[PDB]
Formats: sequence, structure tokens, C-alpha cells
Amino acid sequence: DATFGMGDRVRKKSGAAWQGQIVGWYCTNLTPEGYAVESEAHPGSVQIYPVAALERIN
Amino acid sequence: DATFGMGDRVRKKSGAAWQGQIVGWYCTNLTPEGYAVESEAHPGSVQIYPVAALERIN
Amino acid sequence: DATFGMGDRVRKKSGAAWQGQIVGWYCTNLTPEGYAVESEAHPGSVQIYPVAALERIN
Amino acid sequence: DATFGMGDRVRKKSGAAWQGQIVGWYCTNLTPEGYAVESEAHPGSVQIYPVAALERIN
Repeated sequence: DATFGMGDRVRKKSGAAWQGQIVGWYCTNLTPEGYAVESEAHPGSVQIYPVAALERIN
Repeated sequence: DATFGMGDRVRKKSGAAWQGQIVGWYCTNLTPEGYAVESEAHPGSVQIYPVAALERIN
Repeated sequence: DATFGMGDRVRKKSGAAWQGQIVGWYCTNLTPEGYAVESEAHPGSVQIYPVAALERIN
Repeated sequence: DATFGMGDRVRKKSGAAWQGQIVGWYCTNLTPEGYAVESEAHPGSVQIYPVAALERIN
């Protein structure tokens, strides 16, 4: 079952930074559980990452 | 209700090209209906677009 | 000649937000003058945009 | 000095696929030597990667 849900606040654990709300999901063979995250600093900009790259915060 | 479903083959209508399968979805205020599309030419690479930017093909 | 130089602080004019420093450049037929911009809120994350999408700030 | 030049044909070595021509460059602390690559399959679409992720082909 899904690690995050819509609206969870998450950030990238390492490397390039990103922080904001879960706004969608995707699934490919390379990334069977991926999420779309809308930046809380840059409204409207969305980046997609594998679940292993993300952690939930407050 | 959703314009596309998982696995639909879609392409960008104009501007930068992209073509492949729907592999997810996202929703923000700027893009209330968006999709993740995995390239059929470049497996594993995914880009996200608003529904208005995409059209279904075969 | 180039509208921006390395290190200029710029933001997206409209739509999805982005703000930070110019860190590179690109040129294609669709985007003959494009820039890479590293977010000032999310260090390490870089997005690329056409010059017409960007404006210089302080 | 730079590993690639404008117009070199390159591909991603591993993970998500990408192949096409070098069309620009970028430099950040996380990625001190990065390149913009326009897909040869999807004209106009550009992705950016660190040099270590790319290899030159024919």
C-alpha cells in the first residue's frame, strides 16, 4: 500500500533539495512507486521522484 | 472524470515533443488535471504535463 | 548577446514559480536562448526555461 | 576542460534512458559539470544531467 498520501509534506532526503506537498503519483518499471511533489517555496512547480528519495516531515 | 487512463498512448500536441504511455497523474491549482507520461523512445524517463497539452493516439 | 549572465538572480514571470541564480544556458530550435536556474529555496535543484519566461530581480 | 561539446551525441549510461545532442551546460555545487541534452527522438525536449551520468556515442 502507498507510503504517502495526497497532501503529505515531504522532502528529498539527499542530493538536490525539494520540499512540499504530495500532489500525485506515478508507476514505471524503473520507479514502481513514485510521487509528484509541488514545491512549497515555488507554487505550481512540480517534480517527480521515487519513494526511496523522499521522507515525510511534520 | 479523467480524460486518460493508465497505459493510454499519448503525445504532446505542440512545442516540445513527447510520446509514450500514461503512467500517473497529478493535481495542483495551476494544473488541476495533469498526467505523467513515460517516453516510449527513452524507457524510464517520465515527464509531467497538463491534460490540455496532450492528445491520445492509437 | 546574452540577456543574463552567470549568477544573475531571476524568477519565472508567470505560471509555475521558480526563483534563483542563473547557472547555465542552452540553445535549441524551439528555445534559441534558454537558461538553467538553480532554485534559491531548494539548493541543487535546477530547472531550464526560455529567456522569455524569466525576468531578472534585484 | 569540458568533456563534451555542443552537438556531441550522448546517452544516459544507466537508469532512465535519454539520447540526443548536447545543447548546453550548467554548473552548480552539486553538479559542477552538467549538460543539457535535447532528445533525438522528441525534438524540443531537453533534460539536464551531470557529466558522470552521460557517455558519448558515435
